[PDB]
Amino acid sequence: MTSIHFVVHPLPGTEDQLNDRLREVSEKLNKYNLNSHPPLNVLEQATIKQCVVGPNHAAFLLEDGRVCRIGFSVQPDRLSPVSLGEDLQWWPDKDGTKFICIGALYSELLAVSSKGELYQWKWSESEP
Amino acid sequence: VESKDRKANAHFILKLLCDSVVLQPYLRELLSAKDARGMTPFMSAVSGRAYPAAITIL
Amino acid sequence: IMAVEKQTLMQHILRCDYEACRQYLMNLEQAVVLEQNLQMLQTFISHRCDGNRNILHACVSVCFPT
Repeated sequence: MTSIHFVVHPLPGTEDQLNDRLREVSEKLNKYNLNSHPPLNVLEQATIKQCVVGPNHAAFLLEDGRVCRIGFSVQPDRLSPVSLGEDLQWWPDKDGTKFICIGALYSELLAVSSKGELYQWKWSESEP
Repeated sequence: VESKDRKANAHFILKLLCDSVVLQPYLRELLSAKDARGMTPFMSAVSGRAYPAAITIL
Repeated sequence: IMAVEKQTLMQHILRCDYEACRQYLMNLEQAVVLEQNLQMLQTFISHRCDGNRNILHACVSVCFPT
C-alpha cells in the first residue's frame, strides 16, 4: 500500500524551499495524515515501478504491465491543493503489451514492450 | 494534541514497546541498531534531552 | 509527485497513537499465538525511517522536550 502526494516549487531558487516543502508534506503526513486524491486512490493498492511527469500530465506504471495517466490543475492564488483530472485515463490492453519502461516527452508519453516497441500516445489526444 | 498529553502518550508507547513479550528476541537488536549519526537509541535519547526516555531505555 | 510507503506502526509511533499502537501490538500478539505471523513480523520490525532509524528511534524522537 501507499499514499500519493504532490508538491510544487518555484523553479528558480535554492534547495531550502524544496526541503521546507518536503517538511510540510511530512508534517501533513504526520500531523494531518490527509487521504490521497480519489483518482489515484485505486493506484494506492497497486505497486509502482517508474513514474513520469510531463508538461501537464503524469503517467504511472504498475509492475504487471499496466499503465495509467492523469493531468492536474494547480491554483496559484491559494499558493495537496492541486487537483488532478476528474477521471484517470487508462491504456487499453491488446495482445499483451507488457510494459517495462516509460519516458516523458513534451508532446507524448513513451512506453516500452517486452520485445521492445516504442508505443506512444500524445497527451492532447486519447488514442495510441 | 496537548504537550502534556503528547508526553504522556509517548511515555506510554515507550513502556508498551518495553513490555511487549512478543518482541523480546528482536529487542536485542532493536536497541542495538544505529542511526545515521552512529549511535544507539539510548545515545539518541540522551542527546535529545529525552532523559526519562534514556532512563527507561537503560 | 510521490508515493509514500505505508508502515502502520511507524506511522502510529511518529504520530503518537497510543490506542492504535496498543491495538497493533494486541493484534500482532494474537496472530503470534496463531503462529501465522512470525515471518511477516520479522520482516516488519525492519521497517525504518529517514536515516536508518528503527522503531525505537522514532519512539524516542517523538519524546523530546517541547
